[PDB]
Amino acid sequence: FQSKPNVHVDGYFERLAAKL
Amino acid sequence: SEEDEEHTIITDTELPPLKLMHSFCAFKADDGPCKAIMKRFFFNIFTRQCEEFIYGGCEGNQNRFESLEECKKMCTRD
Repeated sequence: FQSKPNVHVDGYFERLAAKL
Repeated sequence: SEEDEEHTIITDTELPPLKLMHSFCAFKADDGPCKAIMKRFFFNIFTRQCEEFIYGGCEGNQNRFESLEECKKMCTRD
């Protein structure tokens, strides 16, 4: 479940990083 | 910030509580393991809005919609 300021799964932003 | 669906669930702050249509509307947004860049929408229970995220194209979970409107329909009342 989402938690306060953590609405994405672990590593979402790091993986996103690499795609963009 | 606690929400319930049929049986109930708690997390860490305070604004009048949501009875969620489906439990998955409170799941974290999940890109999954594939490497594509697909713009999709999910319901954020803390801003109480449908929001954009990037889906990799495979797996993930049900909190994932092709449109703002499709997301409203599933995760918002009437």
